[PDB]
Amino acid sequence: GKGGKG
Amino acid sequence: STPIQQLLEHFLRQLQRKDPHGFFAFPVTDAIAPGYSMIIKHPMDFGTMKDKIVANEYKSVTEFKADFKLMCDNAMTYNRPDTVYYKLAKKILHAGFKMMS
Amino acid sequence: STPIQQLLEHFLRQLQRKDPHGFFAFPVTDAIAPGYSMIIKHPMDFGTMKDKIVANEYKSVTEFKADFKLMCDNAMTYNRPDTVYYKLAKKILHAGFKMMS
Repeated sequence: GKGGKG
Repeated sequence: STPIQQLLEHFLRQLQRKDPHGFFAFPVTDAIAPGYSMIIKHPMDFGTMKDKIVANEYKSVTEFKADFKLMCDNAMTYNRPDTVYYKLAKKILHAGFKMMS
Repeated sequence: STPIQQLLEHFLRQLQRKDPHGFFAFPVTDAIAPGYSMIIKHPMDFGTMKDKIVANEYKSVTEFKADFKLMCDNAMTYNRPDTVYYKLAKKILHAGFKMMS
């Protein structure tokens, strides 16, 4: 749902 | 329950109504937002604002507005501009300040 | 296996060595990268490039170079500037191009 990768 | 408290609680209830999914209700965690705590130095959310009302930590509308602005600026900093999150934060930042004026 | 094939396979092995975590080895999925497919319209990665070498789909080093660039640009577009991914994509884009000159 939220943010980018990691 | 001071007069400033019932003023700020009304403002808080009206601002929360503008976030019907509750994206701003609680602290963001790094688990739902990779790298959040290293990018955002001072997290804020509506649940934290409510607590600070009750702790008598706001002495003025200006201090309350400053935390609202920090919550919106954090969202516009962390989230990319095409996201649901970024768009909502911009939308409510400006409407919220207009409502409190 | 043609001569352009052993040339591009050499360049590919040398570019892959610059990505020791394999961040660029395989297609990115929306599950590891929310919203990816709606933001990046033409995905590329080293596994795809290797396949395209083998399908003889590259007739020139320039076409190969274009897909490399597209891979790096996608990463710089999706990922925020502070991330491992963005920094690595910038670093390898410019060094890879220097190398293939």
